[PDB]
Amino acid sequence: DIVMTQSPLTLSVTIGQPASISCKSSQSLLYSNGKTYLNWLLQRPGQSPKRLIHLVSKLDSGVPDRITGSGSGTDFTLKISRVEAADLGVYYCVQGTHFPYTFGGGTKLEILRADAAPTVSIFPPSSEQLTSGGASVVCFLNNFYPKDINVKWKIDGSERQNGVLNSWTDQDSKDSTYSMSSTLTLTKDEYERHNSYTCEATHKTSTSPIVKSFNRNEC
Amino acid sequence: EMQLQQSGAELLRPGTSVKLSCKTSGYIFTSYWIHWVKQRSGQGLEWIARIYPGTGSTYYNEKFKGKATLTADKSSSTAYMQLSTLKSEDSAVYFCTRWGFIPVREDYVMDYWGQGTLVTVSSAKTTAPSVYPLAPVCGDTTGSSVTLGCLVKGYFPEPVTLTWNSGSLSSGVHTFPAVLQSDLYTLSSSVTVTSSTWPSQSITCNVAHPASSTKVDKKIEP
Ligand SMILES: O=[N+]([O-])c1ccc(O)cc1
Ligand SMILES: [Zn+2]
Ligand SMILES: [Zn+2]
Ligand SMILES: [Zn+2]
Ligand SMILES: [Zn+2]
Ligand SMILES: [Zn+2]
Ligand SMILES: [Zn+2]
Ligand SMILES: [Zn+2]
Repeated sequence: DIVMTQSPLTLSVTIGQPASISCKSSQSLLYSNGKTYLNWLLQRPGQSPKRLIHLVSKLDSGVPDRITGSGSGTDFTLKISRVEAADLGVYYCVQGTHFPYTFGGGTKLEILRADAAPTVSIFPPSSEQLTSGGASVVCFLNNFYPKDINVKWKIDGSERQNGVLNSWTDQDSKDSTYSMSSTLTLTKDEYERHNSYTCEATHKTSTSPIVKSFNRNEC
Repeated sequence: EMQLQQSGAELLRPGTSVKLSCKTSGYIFTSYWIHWVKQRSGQGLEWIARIYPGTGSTYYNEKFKGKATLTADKSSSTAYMQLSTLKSEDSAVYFCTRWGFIPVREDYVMDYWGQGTLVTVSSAKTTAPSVYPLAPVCGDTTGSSVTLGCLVKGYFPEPVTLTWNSGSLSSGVHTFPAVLQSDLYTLSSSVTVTSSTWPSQSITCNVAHPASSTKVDKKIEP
């Protein structure tokens, strides 16, 4: 089958700047009728894919002409002349010249923006949960940029690496930021045996760890 | 207006089969090819097969012969794809699409896609989630604004539906992707409001887990 190689794997561009994606094929995509069936698709977060270009450079109806496609043979390029917020997502090249049809691996386009320090929130176990014999301590690290961040949990001054569950959101199309959730789960008995619970983050926006904690006690 | 409506998420046992449906409207069903595409783990797309409903003619990607069987019902304008003897690699999201290529004109018409059907191949059992309200203490963000949370855990399989104030509250909410651990998923969502709103007016977390017929509303009390 034809192998389609896309580069780069990800690109970070500031709104207003140009961006271009490359797609290389293992066989020439020139069909015997002289036509080249190379398409470009965009799959926005949580959406189905959508065709942007067909026949190498022809734009589908309703697609902004800021988008341009070019190439022939085994080399093709998609170029966005001016990046906008709505351009966030994954771009794929697909060939229909040889059977079976094959797709490239995709290129994720992320909007490069100003650094943003996380807004951190920490939540102790709810009464309902404690009742069931479990205890989860949740920490939300909201709206930060860049995406690269490191969070560690500490109980009474010692790092706890077991029982941690982390989840991240994709880039927000409203402000180009990322958010992440970290949950530490313990038994109710162990929870009620410690004092301090600390959510500690490492991020570019600070030379020292970003900290949020609480002391569980009684009264 | 063209519309391709796909069937709901499926949890399938290893070795069994499923029939997915793609109901179309807004165009002459018998005049265009319907293609089926598979997406695994995220950015990993594959072309499966295509069918021309008008005649029932089909073509398959060799990899999928014997795995997928496409049919179409002209009377209801519905395309189906049956997947047989499911195994690990079959867990994925499947899309149907009216690709829009017109051979005679050697040109295209707009592509319309279904929303996708998620298939989970597992023998693990269905479990309803526990929903816990997360009221601040330190996660108060002081005054100005405050963030509340909702923790959904111990459920199987995906998906779960989580909203705030029955959909009314959609701004400042962050719903995190569920993470699988020990055969059970965990999901959480945060909502940031002004100090002036909460606890003054009530904020409620709404959760639904279709697979187990669970629907629960949790109120964030202080
Ligand atoms: O994704 N699709 O439905 C496709 C992709 C490429 C192609 O040539 C035909 C159909
Ligand atoms: Zn060929
Ligand atoms: Zn050939
Ligand atoms: Zn200790
Ligand atoms: Zn000690
Ligand atoms: Zn301790
Ligand atoms: Zn101690
Ligand atoms: Zn055209």
